[PDB]
Amino acid sequence: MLRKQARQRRDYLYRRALLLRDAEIAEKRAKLRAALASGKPLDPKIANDKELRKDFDYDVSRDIAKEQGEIDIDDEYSELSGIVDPRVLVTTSRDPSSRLMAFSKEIRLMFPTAIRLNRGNLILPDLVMSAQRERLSDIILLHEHRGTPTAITISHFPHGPTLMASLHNVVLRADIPKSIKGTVSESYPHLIFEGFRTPLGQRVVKILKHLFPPRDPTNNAKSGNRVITFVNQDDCIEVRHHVYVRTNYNSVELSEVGPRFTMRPFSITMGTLENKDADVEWHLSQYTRTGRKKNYF
Amino acid sequence: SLLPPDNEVRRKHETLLLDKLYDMGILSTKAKLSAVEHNVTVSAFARRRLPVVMTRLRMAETVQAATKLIEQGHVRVGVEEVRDPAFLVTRNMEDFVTWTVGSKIKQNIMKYRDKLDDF
Amino acid sequence: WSVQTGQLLDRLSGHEGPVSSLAFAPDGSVLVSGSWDRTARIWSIFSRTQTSEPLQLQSDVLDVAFRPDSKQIAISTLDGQLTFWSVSEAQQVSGVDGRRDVSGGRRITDRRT
Amino acid sequence: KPKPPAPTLTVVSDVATVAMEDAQPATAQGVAGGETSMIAPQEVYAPSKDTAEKGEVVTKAGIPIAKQEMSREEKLRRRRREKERIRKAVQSSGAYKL
RNA sequence: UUGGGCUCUGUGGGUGCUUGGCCGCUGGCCAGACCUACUUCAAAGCCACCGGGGGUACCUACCGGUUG
RNA sequence: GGAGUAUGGUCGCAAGGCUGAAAAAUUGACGGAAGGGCACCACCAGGGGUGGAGCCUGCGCGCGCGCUACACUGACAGAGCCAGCGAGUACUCCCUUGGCCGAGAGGCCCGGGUAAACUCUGUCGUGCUGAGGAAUCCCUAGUAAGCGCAAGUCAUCAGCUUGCGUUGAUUACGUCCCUGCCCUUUGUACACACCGCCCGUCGCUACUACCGAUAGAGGAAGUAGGUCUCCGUAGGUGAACCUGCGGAG
Repeated sequence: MLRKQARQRRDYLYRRALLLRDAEIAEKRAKLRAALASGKPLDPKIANDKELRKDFDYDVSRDIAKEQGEIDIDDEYSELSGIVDPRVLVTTSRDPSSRLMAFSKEIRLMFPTAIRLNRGNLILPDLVMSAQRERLSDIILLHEHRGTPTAITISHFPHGPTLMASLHNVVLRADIPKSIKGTVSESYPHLIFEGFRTPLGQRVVKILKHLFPPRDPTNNAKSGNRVITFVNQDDCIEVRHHVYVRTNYNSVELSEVGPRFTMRPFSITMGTLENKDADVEWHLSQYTRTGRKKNYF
Repeated sequence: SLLPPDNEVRRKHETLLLDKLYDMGILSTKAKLSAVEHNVTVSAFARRRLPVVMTRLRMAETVQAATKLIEQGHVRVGVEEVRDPAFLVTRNMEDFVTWTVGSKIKQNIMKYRDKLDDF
Repeated sequence: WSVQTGQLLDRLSGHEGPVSSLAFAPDGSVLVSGSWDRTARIWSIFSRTQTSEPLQLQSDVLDVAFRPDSKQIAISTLDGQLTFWSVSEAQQVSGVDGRRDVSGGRRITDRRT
Repeated sequence: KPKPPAPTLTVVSDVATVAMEDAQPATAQGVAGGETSMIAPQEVYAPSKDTAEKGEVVTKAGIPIAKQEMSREEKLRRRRREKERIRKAVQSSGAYKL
């Protein structure tokens, strides 16, 4: 098995580099079709490209479906999207404290088909191989500083990304007494993304969005009383998760229930959790000159 | 290619051929009819015969050792044995190739890495 | 899958590789799968809290079968051995070889004895 | 990977098993076998709204009951259950001052 | 046990249930032998495996014509 | 000169205040009772923190999250025995009395302030030499606790954080009775099989009729059976032959 996952990993990378070359070519290909459509002149080189014309007549239509939005692009994710209710586990670092294990409990309760594990004295690549041995679709290590959370690692198997991200401004459930708070409403919530506009933005949106069970596509707007909201300004992914009650069609009444994160994500390593041979897809670049000022996301 | 580009059944046949070949082991992509047009290759079928795939997967060194080895039969494929050195190997099976129940090739490996355990 | 609903009950998992053999216990409760994970997996299913259990093997699995007296379960492994395990006390009551006991060969196109 | 799972029908007849069978002189089946018609009573008839008569309606039990004999109470109750199924799926100064 | 070993080669058997060697065989031969006769009437069709896209000046074939 | 691709200049429109902050709907609104599934935010069995004293980051003198002290779980002495992370010409506990050699800036010299564990053997015998309530929160197989040794991964973390190895248990592993949460009472594939039209208040839509002001918008309520052959004929295209009619086998 481990063979066939590793062989699929390297295969996926090989198709990616091929996609780079053929994408640079297809940049020249796409210029033809609309030029045929509008009759406007083109650059006579691209005109007098022979292999372009032959391969064109063979392979227009996949670009047509790309324009249509029909097809599902290659990535880590889009193999089985709205099929497997994505199992998600959580486990902290080596020796958790009380508040930490309660907050990991809560975030198990925030993502709705999440199971929790306790880690004990157990080895990191064997945790990875064991989750791979149960065919998961997530893993989330959450670390602590002194009875407060630090860093979430939204990693997504079989070989996708690890978003390692520091959390800031977190306060838990278990400070507010059990009379005032209630036991959590575990339903398959909705998901709302506010402000993501760069292709890296939508990449992070994808790896968040596949942490959620596929909402049943019949009456998505009306049913469901539970929503989760990610929103970003100054690269800062901030989440608030609210159970609403809807007193009217002109007024809806919220109830803050899930915790308050504002995570800043500092790496998307295109390689799974431990794999220190990492393909660094992006990072928070401090320390450079205008990387403090300018904005990704 | 002859079919008009707006045809739904044409796109379905496109994805059909490309998915079946990408899971076959000939091709490399899953996106280009052009790649079908002048990439599909009798050398690609040759590259998917079971001698050369155990060479690339680094069982033997070159295709002489591989082919002689298979003639005297040392390579199981999942569960069966192998006699007939053109067992085509799909991308799904190129992991479950391995050596047979107990052969001296297995014991060459294990005698070298000093995990030789006669049991 | 479940024969009345017909929709997918559940993926089970715990297998390093494909599941080569499948057998059910005639009581209706216990499953066994056998696979090239080098595992024999007893699947405790129809209580509420499902579990697995490994019988680790020195070898790989080719077939599994049962006793109607459902305490006993046997495994055929490709090195030749057959093994009877007590199913509750998931432990080897016996094992035996079968290599020479089925060694009948010289198929054509072979340069072996 | 095998194929795309395509939708496909197969039109049955009402013949017996031993009529569907292949060619033998005498079936393995006995005499209690050899008469069932490949289709259940549900198949040979389903009580339903589209096959109902005019003045009456059928229930989920399969009982045709008349709107005429039905009272307002179970009328409203039946309508409530069906709605729940759907849910789960220049003037004058005289006019002005007077 | 009054020399023995490895290694290679050669022969025969058997590695499948025991009915002749040959011929122009209801018969003959194994040393063989005989050698060239006799004659009423061609044939019913079909099938027939070349790697793909592409060109057809000339050749082949098919179809449809044309002079004689 | 043609074609794009930009960069900012120029002009037109958007750029005229019945105004003065605080629905739709045949599908709609809220419930309840029966039936299942689930859960260490539930029961049952157990464990273990924090909460007592102190240190102290963080959060708003208070607070928890860690760390440390607390006596048989003793000490001291000998003896005996096993690991995983580990390698950037690279890592240092200060700051000072003297003296050396330095016309001066210093360098010397001397002082002052490759585990833990375990097992075995003996020598002593409880001794200001006391293991954290109410509360709450967590946890079911390499799970809990105890122990160390390392690395310091741009982000956070040395008042620590993170790895990794070592010794490894009790107690459940049933159940929906408490609290719950989810979802069934629609739709979603057919067999042998079983079941057998939940309920509420209203709303909305159609219709009926009313009421009264001055055609009218409202208020309120209710209903939704003569073939074959032969013969005799008449006509046809004549020998024949066909058709129509009438008799026989």
